[PDB]
Amino acid sequence: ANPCCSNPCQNRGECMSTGFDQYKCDCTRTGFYGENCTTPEFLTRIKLLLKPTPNTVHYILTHFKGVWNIVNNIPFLRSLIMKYVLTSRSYLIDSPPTYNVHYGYKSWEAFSNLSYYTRALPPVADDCPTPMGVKGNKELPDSKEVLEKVLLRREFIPDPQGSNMMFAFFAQHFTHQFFKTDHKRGPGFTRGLGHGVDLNHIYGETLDRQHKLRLFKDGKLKYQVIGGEVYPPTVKDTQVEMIYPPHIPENLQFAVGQEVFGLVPGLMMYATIWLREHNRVCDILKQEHPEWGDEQLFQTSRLILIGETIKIVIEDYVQHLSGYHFKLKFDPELLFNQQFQYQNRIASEFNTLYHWHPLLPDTFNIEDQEYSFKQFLYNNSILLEHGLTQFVESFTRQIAGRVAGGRNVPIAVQAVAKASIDQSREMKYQSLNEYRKRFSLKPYTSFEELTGEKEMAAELKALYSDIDVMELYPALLVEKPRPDAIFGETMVELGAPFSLKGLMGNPICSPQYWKPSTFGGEVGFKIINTASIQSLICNNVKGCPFTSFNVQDPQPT
Amino acid sequence: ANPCCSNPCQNRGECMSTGFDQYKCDCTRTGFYGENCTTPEFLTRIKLLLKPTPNTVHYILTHFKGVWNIVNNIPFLRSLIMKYVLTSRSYLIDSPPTYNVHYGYKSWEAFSNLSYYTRALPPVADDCPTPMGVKGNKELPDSKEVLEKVLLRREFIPDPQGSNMMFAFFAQHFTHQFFKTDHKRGPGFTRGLGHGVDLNHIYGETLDRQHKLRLFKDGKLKYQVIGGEVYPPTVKDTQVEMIYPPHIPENLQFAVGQEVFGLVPGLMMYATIWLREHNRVCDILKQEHPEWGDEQLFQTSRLILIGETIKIVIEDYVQHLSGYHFKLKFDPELLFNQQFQYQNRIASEFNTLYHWHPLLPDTFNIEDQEYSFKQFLYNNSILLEHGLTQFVESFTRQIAGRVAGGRNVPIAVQAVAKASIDQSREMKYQSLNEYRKRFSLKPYTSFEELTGEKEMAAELKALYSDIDVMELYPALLVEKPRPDAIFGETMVELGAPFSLKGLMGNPICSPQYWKPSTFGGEVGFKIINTASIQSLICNNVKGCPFTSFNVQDPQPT
Ligand code: HEM
Ligand code: HEM
Ligand SMILES: *[C@@H]1O[C@H](CO)[C@@H](O[C@@H]2O[C@H](CO)[C@@H](O[C@@H]3O[C@H](CO)[C@@H](O)[C@H](O)[C@H]3NC(C)=O)[C@H](O)[C@H]2NC(C)=O)[C@H](O)[C@H]1NC(C)=O
Ligand SMILES: *[C@@H]1O[C@H](CO)[C@@H](O[C@@H]2O[C@H](CO)[C@@H](O[C@@H]3O[C@H](CO)[C@@H](O)[C@H](O)[C@H]3NC(C)=O)[C@H](O)[C@H]2NC(C)=O)[C@H](O)[C@H]1NC(C)=O
Ligand SMILES: CCCCCCNC(=O)Oc1cccc(-c2ccc([C@H](C)C(=O)O)cc2F)c1
Ligand SMILES: CCCCCCNC(=O)Oc1cccc(-c2ccc([C@H](C)C(=O)O)cc2F)c1
Ligand SMILES: CCCCCCCCO[C@@H]1O[C@H](CO)[C@@H](O)[C@H](O)[C@H]1O
Ligand SMILES: CCCCCCCCO[C@@H]1O[C@H](CO)[C@@H](O)[C@H](O)[C@H]1O
Ligand SMILES: CCCCCCCCO[C@@H]1O[C@H](CO)[C@@H](O)[C@H](O)[C@H]1O
Ligand SMILES: CCCCCCCCO[C@@H]1O[C@H](CO)[C@@H](O)[C@H](O)[C@H]1O
Ligand SMILES: *[C@@H]1O[C@H](CO)[C@@H](O)[C@H](O)[C@H]1NC(C)=O
Ligand SMILES: *[C@@H]1O[C@H](CO)[C@@H](O)[C@H](O)[C@H]1NC(C)=O
Ligand SMILES: *[C@@H]1O[C@H](CO)[C@@H](O)[C@H](O)[C@H]1NC(C)=O
Ligand SMILES: *[C@@H]1O[C@H](CO)[C@@H](O)[C@H](O)[C@H]1NC(C)=O
Repeated sequence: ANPCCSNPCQNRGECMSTGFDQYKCDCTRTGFYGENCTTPEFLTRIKLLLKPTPNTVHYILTHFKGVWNIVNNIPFLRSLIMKYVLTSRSYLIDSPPTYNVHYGYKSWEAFSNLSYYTRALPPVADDCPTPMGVKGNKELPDSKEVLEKVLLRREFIPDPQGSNMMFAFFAQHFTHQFFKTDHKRGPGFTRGLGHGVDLNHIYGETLDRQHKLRLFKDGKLKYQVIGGEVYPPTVKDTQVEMIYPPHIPENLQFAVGQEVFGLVPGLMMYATIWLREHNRVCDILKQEHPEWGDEQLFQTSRLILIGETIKIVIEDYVQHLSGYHFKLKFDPELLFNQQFQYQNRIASEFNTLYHWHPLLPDTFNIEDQEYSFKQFLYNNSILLEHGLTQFVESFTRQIAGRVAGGRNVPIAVQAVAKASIDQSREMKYQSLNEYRKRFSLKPYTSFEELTGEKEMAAELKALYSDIDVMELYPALLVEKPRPDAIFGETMVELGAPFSLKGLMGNPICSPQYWKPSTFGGEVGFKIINTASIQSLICNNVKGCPFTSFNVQDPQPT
Repeated sequence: ANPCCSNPCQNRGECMSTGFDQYKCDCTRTGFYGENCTTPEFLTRIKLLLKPTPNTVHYILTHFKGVWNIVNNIPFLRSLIMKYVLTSRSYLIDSPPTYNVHYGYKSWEAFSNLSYYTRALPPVADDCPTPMGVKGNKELPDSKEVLEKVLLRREFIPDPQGSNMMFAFFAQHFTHQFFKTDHKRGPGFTRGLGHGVDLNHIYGETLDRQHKLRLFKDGKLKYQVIGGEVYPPTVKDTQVEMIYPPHIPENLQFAVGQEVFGLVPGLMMYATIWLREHNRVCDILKQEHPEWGDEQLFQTSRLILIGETIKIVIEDYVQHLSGYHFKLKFDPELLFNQQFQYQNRIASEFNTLYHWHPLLPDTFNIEDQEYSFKQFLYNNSILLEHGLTQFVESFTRQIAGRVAGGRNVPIAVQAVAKASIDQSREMKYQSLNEYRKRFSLKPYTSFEELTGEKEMAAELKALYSDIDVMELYPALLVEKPRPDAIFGETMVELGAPFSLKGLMGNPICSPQYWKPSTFGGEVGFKIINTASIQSLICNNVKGCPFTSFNVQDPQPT
């Protein structure tokens, strides 16, 4: 019924009904005009003929290694390119945020209510004739059929880029501070009201939980030492709520910032490393500032650990998954002469695309054990039996699974994958091709073009009939990968804007925060600017073991 | 003990202790270097020799009327000047925000906890030898003595600029949506978590209160009609909490967005006008959009009323109090090619400086009655007896009191003025002269320079001894006024940055919001861009009475 159901407006123009059977497009600042915003302005058709495709740019960034080696050693050149990456990627994100699961038009409720995930594309209106708007059938294909035909793992497919379990569990640990769905309200809602990198997964979402986790001596978090090594405190000693099944011994009920981190030992490994790092930084600050009290030591260490996190995420984590020869840079100063909003709201679609469960292996291999999912889940005694050193040695050399390319969701978490499809529909997501247009990509014109193969393409065509009705989440996991890559085009071109905006939109990146005194002086500032995944593991894990996000990297002798 | 107690760092450099008896200043991006950040960079001393004083600029803006008449009719010139006003005023405000009453250093707690008012200058540390830091006595002068000697009204002093009760009650109504101190927590805390112009004073701070105030037909707010005219609903009909003394008849217990608006009929007059305006806009939108439901009509009318408010505040309200011949402009488009953060956090000092109780008259005169404070307070039957038309006619011609110039706080609210001094001390405010330096003003070198007279100056010198120990709040009210003006220098030069930043920092001013479709099309957009205090009263008060913020303005025949 809604005349905007067909999504007639292009190029980020906005649709508005103007009667029961009529619409108008608002083409303001789109670069286009005309009824559906498709006639380019003169300056726009020039930029269009000059702009290279994402696959062209990706080819360039992943070849000519010798030229990038030159560029990487010319600081002004490296800065210039990183600046463009930041600004061109951030422009794709609405900031201040706009739509959410209940509001397909801008409203004060959608702007001000922080309990919602925001939305990059508005939901399909309730009174539309079909799920995607006007295209398709009265119903989308059975989600269990989609799952089983093109999503479920047969044989484990490894990641050609070499991503390991250090990478997989870093992904899970990092993202779980800002993907925290509020299930009491629904899939369109979040419990992470900080909407970004605030490290609430280490410190607690609320003040009360934080104070239970703190020692109130020297800025430190509470801890215990077992077999000479430092671990989180227990729930019995702190009274912090954690999710643990009934049979776990009290001594194994570790209490950390995020209540669900007892779920797997891989999460608890990173929780332990960052706990140790917080207390390490406290001791360094206390040496510089014998005059400081506990509160300032705590707050300043937290700011430093936020900086470390963003530094590592950009220069090690995103660096690895990008596959680029260009050396990415964490440098807030790059945006001080640019237009940029230091704020962020977590988008629902960002959460959806980050469901990388194909990363998970068939078994978790530590030392000479091959733990099944049943044995690994909620078993912190595995963590104590082997210790972190052994964990790092094993996870560094265990390959993760490929995310794009299809048929690699492990059957142990199939219910989560089915839920991803279902809840996506529940939240009235627009189609894959609408999302592609939203992020300046060419719509796919067939399923074979989407997957780059024949067999899954044929399954999908039988289930969906029209490529314009294909859904976002299953498309991301069956998409044709880039050459020898873990992801396809749609994953990179949607994820990068959310990512970079999320990272640089943090207040510590703003001019009034980004200065030595914020972090306790040059010593604290330097901890941020020299941080790396290797130095994080080196400083806080016994023996300073070698690590990396890539199984292919040789350990030196 | 804290080596930063003397506030050694100048020019917005930040002080940090580096041991028990040593400090370092961080001069990053200040324009200065050296130990206390006082050696200007080459580009800085040039700008310094060229910059005109605030009193010089104010003279220019309030003379040469004939030249401004020319400038005002050259749109590109008017735009150019208004743009500079916005950017140069906004630069004075830390955004993202920094300090608060508990944090004299940057911290994630001060950034993320929206229950605090933010702070333009950090609090004096707890372990400082004196209240102001190092200067002064062990104690500040008795606040009751300060109050009685230089603050309390003897004879009513009228405002030379002609501000009337329409102006006074607009000030109280408008500001009370973002000055809402949380007394359960303390003077450094707020209940207005929107931190700006969200119109929570009409719609309610929470979703629950909002839904009790809504009709859920046509986007409208609940209402009743008495003697042919529209008034807010009752608490009995809505169950909305309001503050009312025990004896008020249920039929006179009007329920509006802000719970304290039953306090005076002047507040309830504006609450009634804006209630009528919301429902007026609903009917206009429903005519354009017969296909829209109640929720979209409600949300869109709210966005339109936010725009109207900012438009009126800038072009009528601030225009009047400024005294400028230059015609101020509400135009978000002026900032689209500038660096600007679309966000705002309400500062404690902004709240403090806006305590304009000298505005209040000795009696409130409506028709031929002269109501005392005792008779006026909580008496909504005064509102019904006379009606809004009569209220507008009387308040338009009743002069408000002068704010600067001293001795004009009415004795009916002296306890509020004493509390302002006390709570200011409680919140460990730095001195007047520190605040002046913070906003690029020359410190006063004597009390006579501050007041521009001899008698109050001598009282203050006996109470305070040193001008460097003079406090911010009493200084604002005794300060030498500009010629024939309601305020002194410190009030304008502190208030304008908070104001303009607060107004333009609203998300409806951002590029993705500021477009016709956000407001239901060109008809809704036009309601914002042609709004004025006269058209607000004309459209919603019976007979369309003449109004203005100035008693001096002639009504046409
Ligand atoms: C270690 C094994 C893992 C298991 C058993 C697991 C299982 C689950 C389950 C059951 C959920 C849904 C829980 C709920 O109802 O809220 C979930 C959510 C999620 N998982 Fe996994 N997961 C694992 C690892 C990972 C990894 C490696 C990633 C990659 C980033 C990941 C990303 C996510 C995301 C983004 C969510 C959504 C979280 C939210 O919205 O709150 N998980 N996982
Ligand atoms: C109509 C007569 C007025 C009365 C009886 C009055 C009385 C009061 C009182 C008693 C308070 C403190 C209440 C509390 O404990 O929170 C207060 C606060 C305040 N008043 Fe007035 N006032 C009046 C008008 C005005 C006017 C014209 C202004 C000018 C803007 C104004 C500005 C303020 C401000 C800014 C506050 C602080 C509010 C807060 O922090 O929550 N008031 N007023
Ligand atoms: C952000 O948006 C959320 C979604 O609209 C709001 O959550 C809704 O709050 C309603 C009350 O404010 C809840 O309804 C109430 O439920 C209780 C118990 O179930 C009843 O006693 C109430 O009568 C009932 N009222 C109504 C009108 O339904 C909703 O259940 C709840 N919705 C969801 C999906 O959780 C948030 O409150 C809002 N947050 C903020 C900060 O405004
Ligand atoms: C923003 O900052 C506020 C000031 O720090 C926080 O308010 C404080 O919350 C404490 C609990 O989180 C309150 O203390 C508790 O009071 C109750 C009852 O009085 C006791 O049961 C608790 O044991 C006690 N705990 C402690 C550690 O004191 C403080 O009274 C309260 N302070 C003030 C001034 O109100 C806000 O919680 C915080 N808001 C957010 C969103 O984090
Ligand atoms: C709220 C903070 C969120 C930050 C999440 C960081 N991103 C992340 O962890 O995973 C993701 C998820 C999806 C895409 C990306 C990503 C891929 C490529 C690039 C290169 C540099 C490019 O721009 O071309 C940048 C990216 F960011 C990262
Ligand atoms: C959160 C939103 C707050 C907005 C409050 C609006 N300001 C207000 O109502 O009162 C105030 C309070 C104090 C000063 C001013 C003010 C004075 C002069 C000027 C001119 C234009 C100049 O720049 O030179 C601008 C101003 F803003 C307004
Ligand atoms: C080749 C020199 C480095 C260029 C870095 C570009 C990084 C990402 O640039 C991206 O390119 C895409 C396709 O052009 C666009 O769709 C995105 O808007 C743009 O951000
Ligand atoms: C002149 C600058 C170098 C251009 C490099 C060739 C353009 C990129 O070649 C790319 O190859 C990919 C292989 O999977 C294809 O998927 C893309 O469609 C294609 O654009
Ligand atoms: C005279 C032409 C119009 C100029 C408008 C200036 C409006 C306010 O400009 C103010 O001037 C003050 C003194 O120079 C400075 O201290 C403030 O930073 C600046 O914002
Ligand atoms: C050359 C441009 C015109 C300059 C106008 C004269 C400078 C402003 O003259 C001002 O007069 C005020 C009167 O109260 C004084 O308080 C100020 O100190 C003074 O600067
Ligand atoms: C706009 O889109 C509609 C279908 O949604 C189409 O019928 C019409 O031709 C388009 N208008 C123009 C000018 O292309
Ligand atoms: C947990 O791991 C230990 C070995 O560390 C093993 O003995 C035990 O059976 C495991 N528990 C479960 C429930 O798998
Ligand atoms: C810095 O200020 C201190 C007093 O706080 C003063 O003693 C010192 O001389 C100043 N330093 C310089 C270089 O002016
Ligand atoms: C309220 O006003 C009415 C006149 O409108 C008057 O009769 C009454 O006495 C007033 N009440 C108080 C408590 O002053």
